[PDB]
Amino acid sequence: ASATRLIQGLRNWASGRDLQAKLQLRYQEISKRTQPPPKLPVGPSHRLSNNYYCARDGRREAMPPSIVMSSQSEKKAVSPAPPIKRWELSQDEPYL
Amino acid sequence: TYKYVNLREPSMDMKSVTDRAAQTLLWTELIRGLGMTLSYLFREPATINYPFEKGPLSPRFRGEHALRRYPSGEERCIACKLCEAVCPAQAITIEAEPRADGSRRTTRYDIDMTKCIYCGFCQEACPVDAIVEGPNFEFSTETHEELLYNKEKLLNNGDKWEAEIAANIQADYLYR
Amino acid sequence: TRPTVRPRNDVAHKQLSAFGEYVAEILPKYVQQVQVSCFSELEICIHPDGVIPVLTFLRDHSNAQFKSLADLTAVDIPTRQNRFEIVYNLLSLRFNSRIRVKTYTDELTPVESSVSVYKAANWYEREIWDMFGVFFANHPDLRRILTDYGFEGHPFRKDFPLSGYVELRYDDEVKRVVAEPVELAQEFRKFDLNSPWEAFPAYRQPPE
Amino acid sequence: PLTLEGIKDRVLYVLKLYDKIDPEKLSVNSHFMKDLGLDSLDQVEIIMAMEDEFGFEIPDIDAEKLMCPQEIVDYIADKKDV
Amino acid sequence: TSVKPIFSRDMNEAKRRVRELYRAWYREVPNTVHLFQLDISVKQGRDKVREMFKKNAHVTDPRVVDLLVIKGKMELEETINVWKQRTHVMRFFHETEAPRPKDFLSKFYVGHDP
Amino acid sequence: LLKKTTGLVGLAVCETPHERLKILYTKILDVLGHIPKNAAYRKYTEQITNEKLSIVKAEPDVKKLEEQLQGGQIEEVILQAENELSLARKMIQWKPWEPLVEEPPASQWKWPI
Ligand code: SF4
Ligand code: SF4
Repeated sequence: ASATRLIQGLRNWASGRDLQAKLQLRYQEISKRTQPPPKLPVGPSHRLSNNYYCARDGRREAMPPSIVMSSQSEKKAVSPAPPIKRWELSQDEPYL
Repeated sequence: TYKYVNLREPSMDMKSVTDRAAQTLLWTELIRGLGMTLSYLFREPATINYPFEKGPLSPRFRGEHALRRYPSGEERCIACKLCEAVCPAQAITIEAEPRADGSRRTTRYDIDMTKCIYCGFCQEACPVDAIVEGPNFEFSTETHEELLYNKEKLLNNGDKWEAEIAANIQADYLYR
Repeated sequence: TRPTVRPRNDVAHKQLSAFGEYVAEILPKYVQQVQVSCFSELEICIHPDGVIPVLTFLRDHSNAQFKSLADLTAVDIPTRQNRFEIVYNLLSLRFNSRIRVKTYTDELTPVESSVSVYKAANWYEREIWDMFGVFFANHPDLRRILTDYGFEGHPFRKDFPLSGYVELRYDDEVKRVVAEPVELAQEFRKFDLNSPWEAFPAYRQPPE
Repeated sequence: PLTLEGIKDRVLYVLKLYDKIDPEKLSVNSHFMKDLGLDSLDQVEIIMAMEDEFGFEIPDIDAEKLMCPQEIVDYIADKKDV
Repeated sequence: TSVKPIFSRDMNEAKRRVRELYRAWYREVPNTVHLFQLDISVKQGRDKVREMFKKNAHVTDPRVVDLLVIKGKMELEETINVWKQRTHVMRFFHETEAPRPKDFLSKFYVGHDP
Repeated sequence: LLKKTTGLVGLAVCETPHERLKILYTKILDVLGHIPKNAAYRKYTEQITNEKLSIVKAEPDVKKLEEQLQGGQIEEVILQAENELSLARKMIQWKPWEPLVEEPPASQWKWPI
């Protein structure tokens, strides 16, 4: 930021870009190293009623896997999913 | 939702053909590269003057370990071995016994600083904020066994850096 | 069960169960089990003589097109007589789906190499030779890939110790890096961490 | 390689340079396993010494059947003109 | 008891493969002592090859000796192509290791190992 | 319309995609007739190949055939037809409609142990 305008103009001409608007050295625009203390929120289960853990027990809703076939008509052939939809070209910048 | 990099069919009119041939014969993109290098020649470099200038750190920084004390001189470690159960490297070795007034205190608190992965699970597993991983990172030794800390070295790091460690914990503990 | 519980995907569960029935009935010569996990991943447990006919099916069939071999894995389970569990992970980019093809062998039975289906397997099953000791028949260049050159034993076997049997150091008498039987200045401390209370009643096995 | 006496003397010369065979029992009909008392790998390195001397490759199925110097010299005679 | 083989149908083809692997090692030993510039003799390395083949001589299973032949071909391939260094070849010769106590009394004197 | 490139490297443009797909589908059905009729592979592959052949016969345009064959470019549809043909020629030799060659042991797929 302390570059004199001759070297600053020479540098902007050599780069081809306005370099001073976007300096890669950091100055007083950045955050303070000392911040105020936060007050972090609590989650949704920080309640005093209707908060039984058996209604929010994720690990105990995991089931063993459903055995579809085990060795102890004119039905349709299936795929593992519907086929993938063809991707749309970018409206932003397709390079076209 | 996708784009085609390098799918430009160039123009074949005499304007663009002569532009590309002047670029070939007069080296336009090479002078563009020289211009970008010349542009960085006149920039102020990013070099800080170490050791006199220091790289910026945060209060969360995980450096050298330290066993802390309560604000009475009593050490915070109540010999509970959570920091060595959680230790991913098994760098912490703890042996304990009741001392002469009946307090649950360690006799062996070793950290192998050459096993340690400096990940700070010990300071976040510690229920009483005894072990912390302080802000010192400039503690290179000349010998391997000087990086094998016992309880005396860690309590001395606590007594050495407490004025900084307490302020870092003060700045960070509402995120913990 | 909204905020902290993973949402169940019933559509993908139904589609993968249907395609598992599809594969099980097209190839009944080798398909032994078909199962779908509660987080909707399809496993096709097959017989090890049908490694090539199943995988060439899923790679080439127009309702499967599993053109990608994502991963190839062995798992040592010593309580089985066929202790090694060879796991193929396959990706169909056409149908945006994944399948798992599982099979088994012991130390002495060879498995047929799947480089004829996925050339990607060329290193993976070679790693299965290096880490587990499973031999792959009709492999192009089967040798070690990760262990040291004079390394005895297959490390990811569960009877192989964590530290090995040997360790290296430089010795200035013979002017050479040498191997010696392993001695640790601090032993690895073994932690018995398992709680004696049952964690998941859905996975309870029936007693004797 | 011309004469059978030279081939027999040359077989015996290869066997007497081979140090494990006692030269007191080294005869033309001395069996390697049950007379001389050799390992199987001893017979294998004998056959490789014969390939060093005579200069042609002897396969496995026709070196397993070479249990005495007479079988070796008859093999070398049958694989050449003489 | 009906198992799928690796290469050999019985022990005779297995011993054939053992024997050809032994031939390949026996031919290779002088080249190995030369180009790794080992400080052993050729006879010492050939005695080590005979030792490594007699260590596994108690095996009667064709699949197990087929895997021993396969791993021996792998070690030979790591030897001929210079993939091992001198150190990996000399790890067969446990030269920095002190000799272990063999009888009861010296094992009693040194420690608790049986 | 003579699509300039397929976008996929190594996959060249097919000049006549319709006749190529018709030849590959009839060749798939001709090979697939040598599989027994009770096999599920023959039933399913005849079903999907008849669907694809009727869609190919029902559309003169190339791009509309690409949108309703639902397999991307027309050349990778052709490539999938070649792969299905090679697969069916292997399925005749493998004969995988046979019963299961060997049951697994009693706790072979029991997890956790
Ligand atoms: S440092 Fe903390 S976690 Fe570790 S034993 Fe002491 S009180 Fe427990
Ligand atoms: S930072 Fe991590 S590795 Fe280091 S002592 Fe703490 S828990 Fe162990």
